[PDB]
Amino acid sequence: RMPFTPPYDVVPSMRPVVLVGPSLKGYEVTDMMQKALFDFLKHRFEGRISITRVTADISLAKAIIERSNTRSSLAEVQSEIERIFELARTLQLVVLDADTINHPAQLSKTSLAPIIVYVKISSPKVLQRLIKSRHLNVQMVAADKLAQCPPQESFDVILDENQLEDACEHLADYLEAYWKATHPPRT
Amino acid sequence: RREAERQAQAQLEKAKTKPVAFAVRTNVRYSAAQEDDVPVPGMAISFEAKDFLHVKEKFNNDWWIGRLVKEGCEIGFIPSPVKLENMRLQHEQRAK
Ligand SMILES: [Cl-]
Repeated sequence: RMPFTPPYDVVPSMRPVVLVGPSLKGYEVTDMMQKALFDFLKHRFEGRISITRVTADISLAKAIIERSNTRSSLAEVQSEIERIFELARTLQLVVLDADTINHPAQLSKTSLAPIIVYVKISSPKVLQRLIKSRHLNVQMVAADKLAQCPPQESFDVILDENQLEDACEHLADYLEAYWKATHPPRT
Repeated sequence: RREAERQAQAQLEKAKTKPVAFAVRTNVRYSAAQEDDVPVPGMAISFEAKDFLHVKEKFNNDWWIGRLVKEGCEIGFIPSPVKLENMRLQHEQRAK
């Protein structure tokens, strides 16, 4: 009429960190800005962090057998999900360099419960200039889709700082607070 | 007798040093009340929908041991799915 079940979902013991933005992965502007952040985490959280590449399409994670319509099989994706869970088992920070994920809606219906970090260039004109100083339309469209997300519910952390060092310190502070929450006293 | 509370409190103290077995994200809330008959009164873990819990071990069919993933939160008793469902059933019966 008018358009109005298990109580618990099992998720990794440490929520995996996934970076999205400023635009599409696979292209220089995004790949360089994300690489700087990964580089920073590796050394700021040395001994407490595992950063791992995920090439499989983990957007596909959740009587005809369900199969993927792309090159990334549901069986390969399931194996990668299991590997991510195992990485998190001992409560190290897990960061994923996940090739296929450019928008938080892509992980919304999975069991991964990521910490989504939005690496944001708040001005489109600034983004257009960065790109052209180094396919433009697909990149601008991607950044605009991110800019349309309801920010509070879509992202766990938004890094809109012009200065890399300030973005890095903001990310570090958030992850330090998560470390404390979980521990009671491009690549 | 409340020897039972003492044993429950001992199992809780022993779990402080055990590893996290698994984690869950909640799809419902639980707001603990005295009448839920928590193994050690005062030690239930309440939570809201979309909270994360770290679970260490099973206490019995009604209760797990673990903590809310939140700074300053400590180990206590988490309702099992069986217990959540029986509370939901009881409430829907009494509201009717
Ligand atoms: Cl009731």
